Amino acid sequence: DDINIDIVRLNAIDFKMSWARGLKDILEAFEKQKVPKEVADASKSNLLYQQIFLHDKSVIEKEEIYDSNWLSILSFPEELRFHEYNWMLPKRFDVRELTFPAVRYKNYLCTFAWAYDFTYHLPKTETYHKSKTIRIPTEEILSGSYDSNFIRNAECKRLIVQLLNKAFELRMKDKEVQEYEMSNKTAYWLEKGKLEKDKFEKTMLVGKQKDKNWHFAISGASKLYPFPVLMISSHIFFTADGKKLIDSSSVQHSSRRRQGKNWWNNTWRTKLLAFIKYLSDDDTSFYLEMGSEEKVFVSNEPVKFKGNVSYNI
Amino acid sequence: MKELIYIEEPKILFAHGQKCTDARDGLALFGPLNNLYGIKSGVIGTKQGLKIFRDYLDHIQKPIYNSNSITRPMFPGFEAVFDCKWESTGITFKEVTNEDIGKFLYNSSTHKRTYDLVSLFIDKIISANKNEDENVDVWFVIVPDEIYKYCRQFHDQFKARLLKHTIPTQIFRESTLAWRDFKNAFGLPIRDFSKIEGHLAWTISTAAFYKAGGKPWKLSDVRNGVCYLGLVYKKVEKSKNPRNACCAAQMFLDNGDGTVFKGEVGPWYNPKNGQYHLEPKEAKALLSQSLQSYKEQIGEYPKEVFIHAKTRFNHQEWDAFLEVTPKETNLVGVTISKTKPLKLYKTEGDYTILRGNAYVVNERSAFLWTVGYVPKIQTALSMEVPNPLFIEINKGEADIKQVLKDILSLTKLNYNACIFADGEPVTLRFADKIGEILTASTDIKTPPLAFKYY
Amino acid sequence: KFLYNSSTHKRTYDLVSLFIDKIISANKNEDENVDVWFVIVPDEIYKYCR
DNA sequence: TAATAGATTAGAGCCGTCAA
RNA sequence: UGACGGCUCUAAUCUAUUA
Repeated sequence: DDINIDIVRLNAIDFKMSWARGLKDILEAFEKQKVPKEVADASKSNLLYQQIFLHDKSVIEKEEIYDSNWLSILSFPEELRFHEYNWMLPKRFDVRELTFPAVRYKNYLCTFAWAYDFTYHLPKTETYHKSKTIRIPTEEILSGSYDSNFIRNAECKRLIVQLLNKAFELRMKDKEVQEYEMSNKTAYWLEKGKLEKDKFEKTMLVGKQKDKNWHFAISGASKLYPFPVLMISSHIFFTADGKKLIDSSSVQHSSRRRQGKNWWNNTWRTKLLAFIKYLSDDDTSFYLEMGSEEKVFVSNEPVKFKGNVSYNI
Repeated sequence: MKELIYIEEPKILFAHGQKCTDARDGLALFGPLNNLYGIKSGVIGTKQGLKIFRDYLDHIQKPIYNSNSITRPMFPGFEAVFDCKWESTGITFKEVTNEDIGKFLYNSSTHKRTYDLVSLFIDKIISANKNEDENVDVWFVIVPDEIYKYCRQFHDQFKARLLKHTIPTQIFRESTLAWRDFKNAFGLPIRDFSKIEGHLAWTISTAAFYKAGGKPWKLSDVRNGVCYLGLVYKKVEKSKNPRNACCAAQMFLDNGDGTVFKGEVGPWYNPKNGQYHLEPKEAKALLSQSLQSYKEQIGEYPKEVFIHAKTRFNHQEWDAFLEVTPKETNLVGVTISKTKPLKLYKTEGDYTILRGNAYVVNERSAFLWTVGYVPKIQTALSMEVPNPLFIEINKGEADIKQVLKDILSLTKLNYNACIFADGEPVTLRFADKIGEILTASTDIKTPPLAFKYY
Repeated sequence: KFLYNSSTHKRTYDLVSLFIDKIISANKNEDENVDVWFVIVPDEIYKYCR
């Protein structure tokens, strides 16, 4: 009501909120009215025009779901057992060599398996009793409803992580994979041969660059945060011939950096999906061993993520 | 099937009330917040170093263009952007003979040669600052490619020994400004900047303008009455033990008017190895120092304090914090991590997940994508798939959405560089740099406590 | 708080302390680049500080 | 005062940043 | 000290248990 009456009915260009937006409006009006303009320099005064559009935003607002490296844990065995090997378990005896995974405790053995599942390793345990072994259900300890002075729930979760990691390490031994010992984790990668010299549902898993061969590798680790999952990390390893590795950290690091120079999101995602689909035991999952009749089944599809704001090319 | 929430990109405030999102675009469109008149360059080093500095300075007078100006905006020129005269006519040159570097380089020990080189350089700078009448705003130390290579500690000790004189210093390498000439034995530039020359000019000009007393930009959207902190723990190696925890902090209120960002500094020490935690008395001292710094500047204690860290707090230091914290001041201890290996892949192909996606796990934990695809520059800030930051409210009560918004706001104040955004809140980064400088020489009483001196 | 004491050395020391401490704090931990500092002393300080 | 594992940390070194 | 990102490797600490 204070603008002079001689310009109220004229359209006005907004500059209060921004001057770049107002400048874009001015440019649009000038272009639509064909105002003369010249002197296009070799230094590309069109770049300044490009930059004075303020710039765009994420107004597209697609869905564009995303995948992950997380495998959701499903169908957990109902309980885990502590076997009171008071004097039955010999001292100075490690637990790794057990074909069937377990963790040593104060005097017991912590495992998902039944008592006589280690008959070959400890034949003396033939006369072991049932009242000794104590069983803790799994579906309620995860929710945090369990609390005892004999054991702490967090320690039980850590023990479950240890069991899951032991099972994951064991399951690659017979799966025809090659293991490499990194700083603190073991990476499992497929070799030459079994594919059509490279493929899995049309994904080059092992390739060759200028001089030697590069191999895609997966490392895994079980967790319960935010929810029981298996996390996967990707790696690129290098072999001179294909059957022999290079025992040098600097050369491997340089080759890995050079190879990842050209890979993009689609390459990483497809290679991860192909490698993880390779380890499938059935059509839509793969199982890990914790009991003679109790299995831990793991989904073979990553936990997908959904958004509502995205972009385009 | 999990869901991702989105948080709006914060805006930084440029000259005459103009906001934007990119620092380079905002500077090239509106210019710095403050107005200097010129930069008086002091140069210390060899004659060829002076020639390289002179020719680079005359090189960045004229506009520089990138291979793709959309990803890397062009540099219009120093007087075009910063409206300050940073010209070669203001150079005050102190000559360091190549022979002196010859004596101080070709010895056998490493600590002694580093100490000798630092002694030479800071001694010339100290004499020129003390007993000369010419004024120098920023001292540029152009070192050859035989000190930063054969004596790399030199930079940290050099910056630590100048703290008693408050000398803003910018170290440069001869290959940095003479990348065209500094080829290898093959005849190829090891530091090819042909397509990103404008980026280097942007970075150097912004750093020099900031060290010369200028404020280039500031964030616009941050509430008042809240003071942010960042604590970082460093290992000291020159002591008797292999390592003793040394905590150094950076501090950031909003202002009375705009962007107070100094750094609550003065290192605190825990002798126990590996215990990246504060004893109750040291936590009391640090919290009292920060609170008094706020009180003297605004007059009332802040109502919210958002302490950040890369480590988890224990209960002892937290209860000490509450003991020294007033009843009217909220206290929220946040923890920021990177080691969690979460990765979101784009199902549609080439480009990666957009930057700003948040996976709010629960009330007290979320994932944030501070690095990713930015629609304005149309490029992803990483090469491989970016890894998010796992932000979890370790202690106290505060909205997770607000925490994520503040963490994305505090990733734009990287005056050391001219990029779109950082991948970690800049408070922690600057606390890290301050601690790294301070734990290089163990004699500094009441450190200067301003970022231009580090 | 300083000028109205008894001893002349004490009041002068406290006044110089206030001024130089403010100047040194501004020099050490402020991002400005001040070239020359200008100390405007009222005609009640230098009158009784000698 | 040595063995495991998980979980949490820091520090040093090295390569890419372009268009092919 | 132009500046970031990404990996690799090296170490220590805290929880629990056992020698």
